[PDB]
Amino acid sequence: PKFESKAALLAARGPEELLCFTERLEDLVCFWEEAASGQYSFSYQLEDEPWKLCRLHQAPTARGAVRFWCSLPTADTSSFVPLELRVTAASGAPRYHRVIHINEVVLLDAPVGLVARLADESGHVVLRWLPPPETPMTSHIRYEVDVSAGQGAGSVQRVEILEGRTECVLSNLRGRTRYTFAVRARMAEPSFGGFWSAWSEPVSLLTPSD
Amino acid sequence: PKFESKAALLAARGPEELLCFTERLEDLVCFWEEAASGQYSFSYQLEDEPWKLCRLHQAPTARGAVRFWCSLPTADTSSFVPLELRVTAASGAPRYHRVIHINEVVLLDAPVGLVARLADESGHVVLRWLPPPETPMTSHIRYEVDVSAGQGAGSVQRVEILEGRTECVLSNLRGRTRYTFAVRARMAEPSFGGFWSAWSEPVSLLTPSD
Amino acid sequence: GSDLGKKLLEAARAGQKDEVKILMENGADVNAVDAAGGTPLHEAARAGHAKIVLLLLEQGADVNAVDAAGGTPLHEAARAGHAVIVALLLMHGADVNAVDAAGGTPLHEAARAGHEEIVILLLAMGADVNAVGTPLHKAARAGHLEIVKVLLDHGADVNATDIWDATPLHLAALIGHLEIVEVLLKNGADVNASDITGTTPLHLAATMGHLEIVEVLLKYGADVNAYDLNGATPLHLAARMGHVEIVEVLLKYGADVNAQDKFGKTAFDISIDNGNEDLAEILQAAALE
Amino acid sequence: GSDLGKKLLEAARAGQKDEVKILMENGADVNAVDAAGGTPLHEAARAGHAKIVLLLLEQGADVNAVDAAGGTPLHEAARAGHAVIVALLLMHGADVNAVDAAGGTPLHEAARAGHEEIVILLLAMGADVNAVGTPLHKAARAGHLEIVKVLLDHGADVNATDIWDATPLHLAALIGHLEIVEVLLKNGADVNASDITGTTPLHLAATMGHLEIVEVLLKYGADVNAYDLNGATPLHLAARMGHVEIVEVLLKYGADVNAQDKFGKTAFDISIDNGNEDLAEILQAAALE
Repeated sequence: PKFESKAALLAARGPEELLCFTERLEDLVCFWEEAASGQYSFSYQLEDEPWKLCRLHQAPTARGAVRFWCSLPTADTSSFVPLELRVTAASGAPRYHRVIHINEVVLLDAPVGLVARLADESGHVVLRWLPPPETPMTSHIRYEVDVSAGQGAGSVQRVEILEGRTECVLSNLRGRTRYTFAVRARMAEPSFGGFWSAWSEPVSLLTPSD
Repeated sequence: PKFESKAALLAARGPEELLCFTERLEDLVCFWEEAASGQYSFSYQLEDEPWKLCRLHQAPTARGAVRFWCSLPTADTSSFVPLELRVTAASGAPRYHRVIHINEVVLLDAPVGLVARLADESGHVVLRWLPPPETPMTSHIRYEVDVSAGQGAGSVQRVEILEGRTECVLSNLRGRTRYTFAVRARMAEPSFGGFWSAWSEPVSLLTPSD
Repeated sequence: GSDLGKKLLEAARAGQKDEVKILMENGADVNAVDAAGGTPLHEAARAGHAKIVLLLLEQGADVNAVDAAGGTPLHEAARAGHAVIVALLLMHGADVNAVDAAGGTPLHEAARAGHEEIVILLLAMGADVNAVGTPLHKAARAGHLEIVKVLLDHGADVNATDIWDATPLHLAALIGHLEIVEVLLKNGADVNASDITGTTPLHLAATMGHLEIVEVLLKYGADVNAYDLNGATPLHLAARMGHVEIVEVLLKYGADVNAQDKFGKTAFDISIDNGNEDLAEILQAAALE
Repeated sequence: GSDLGKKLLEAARAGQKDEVKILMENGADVNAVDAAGGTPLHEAARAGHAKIVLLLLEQGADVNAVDAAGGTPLHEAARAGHAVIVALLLMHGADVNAVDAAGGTPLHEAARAGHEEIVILLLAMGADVNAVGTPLHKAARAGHLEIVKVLLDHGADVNATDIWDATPLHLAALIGHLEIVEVLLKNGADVNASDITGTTPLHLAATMGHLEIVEVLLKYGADVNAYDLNGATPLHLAARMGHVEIVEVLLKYGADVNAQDKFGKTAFDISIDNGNEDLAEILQAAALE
């Protein structure tokens, strides 16, 4: 579903790597994709608890690429701690061995509910939006605003929004111009790491005459 | 000398009280003044050391007022600590008993070396000065700038300067006006307490035409 | 001690963990002494370097070594507020009630400096709550509220007196530490204890202009008309200092307006002598009653 | 326990110092237990309230009480990082090497959580540096550099192996903790130790793309052409992951370009399979030599 979007974003970042991520800090899926040769064992150790296993799911994709993934229980999703993972073949050869932190692999949903408004003075625009729905730690989410204009202007402005702030003020814009706005989200440092969310639903505005 | 200035400032604040102060954090004088009846004993205890005495000096002043004062040694001038003082008569009656902190009674010399300059735009003035000479903790000294104008304008502006900053920018001024500037100094909180220094040497400027 | 020994005093002071280990591995004398008869243990306790303190005690460093001022590393660690090191030292048998030339125990220094945890740690290992140069005097003076709470819970003498006849309540009253005065009073501090000068806590509070403290003392039964060696009541002292509000609170609790000191002066006399309009008006009214 | 007993469990948890004293003065059972078999001592150690911990131990609280998970207050205080309380508990005889259902000692928890001072304090009171569920594994994994330093100074096994055949150097290598790898190597960590999968530290470093670590390992004599159960050399792993710089560093130290894994694949084969321009150019050059 919405899962497929994020899996594709990551695959382009690190092909044939072991990509793990969290959507809402309350779960975790690790996955990889490979060619022609579950014939694999997924084991993990979490902070002072013995080594456990995870049910691998096998499904196809792309050009002959098989995607294996594991969904860890909500029981073992406490954050801020080393989580050791091992993928070992049937044959007993190693395949992957990582140490990640749960908190350091956050890929949130896109922000929603964009509302763009003109300022009382020409050239200024007020943008508001909503955090990714049903996400905790709204205070630690930082956003980036993209300002495009049509007709081969492309991306003109790229504005980082402070943590927890769902409000953006734009200036320095040309009057009488149809600009298009989107925002993405990411978890702020150093408590959390990860990638930018997919870009939000766009809204457009026509700036007044100057 | 310069001592007399500060003694007079304090006496007006608290008549018949036991006033102690430090000029440069490296000494201490306690003093009081009284009417018709050293016939007094000055003792002090400092932080975990036994009770010691101090040589009282007697000199006259004002309307029949005798001023007794004691200059503690530089040995017993370490700061940030309770310093217990007792003034006891010859007769053995109590007279004063205070607990002060050395750091909490700082009366610095006036700032010096005033330099007033016009800004590139009308109405703005740049003031610079020097910390009280031969004082430590220049970083913890805060200043206040007084802006007077002649001809019964009196004091128009009173501007606090941040700690350690010997620079002041003034705006909101009338053009074509002869304004007069002075600055005083004080020790910033919460590390230090005390009174405002005497006001500095004045410099004047005539603002440009607007 | 050895040439490496003073190099070790150099390195201990500097907090140079690597270098300390280097010099010791070369056979440095762990109990080398400087000009002040300080050991590397003294220096490491002063700077609060945990690992140096570990390496020294593991190599037989003298836990109760004394410098020329009578100070043990436990004294310096308590004074400098290095809780862990105080712990390490205590576990290795540091003397909780060793005393410096000045009669100071670690509990003395920890209480004066306001190191809460160290005072706790010292008390748990059996520090004498009522030793010489009383901790409660210093804590009361300094306004370490929580420390005064811990002191009292651990059984400190509420009415201990120094060389002046002053109790902790005298010091608390004087400095205007209201809560501390509260805590003291509820643990049975004598509200009308007198120093040798004939001063009660109420006298101090009235003189310094501590209005609420004056009220708290009065509620607990402080003598409104107690006299010092001047024959001065709180009302005399309040008058001299021009404390209007305090005069009113004194009046509420039954102050004698026409009490005469050993000069024969009333509070009203004092008001005229100081040209105090406000006091003279209220005292004049009170005198006619 | 008593009705006041659970009120005491209420109050201990809440850190309510006044209320704790109130309930105890009323005759509350100091060793009352909750649903989890936790005592007020557990709760007070967890929240880090010094004075409650004082009042409990002074009233005979069980220093080594165990909840249903095998946890002593020393475990919780070490886990929560309350240094003072750990000290208080230790002075009162808390068991340094008591173990929870999971085989965890306080030293295990303190090392994993990165509480430097507590690890020091535990070690000084004789915690077993090489007990079960090795602290060095966790410290290495987590990147607690100073803790790894303290562990090694106190004689921790540099080449201890878990259930996988993994040593601390394996974990340090994998996570890209360069200094830790340095410290480990200088204390005699086996550079060519193999887990059961035939992986050496160099294998991990090459695979994760940790260039400098690969260099440090190589300087200390790591086998450039060691093979895992795939018959894969570091150069195979580097190739698959597209690590150009690492391939060059491998080449510098004598890597076999035409080593074939159990698929018969060379690093160059891998490069063509991934369409890696950069690797194919450099590997092609190396193959002709």
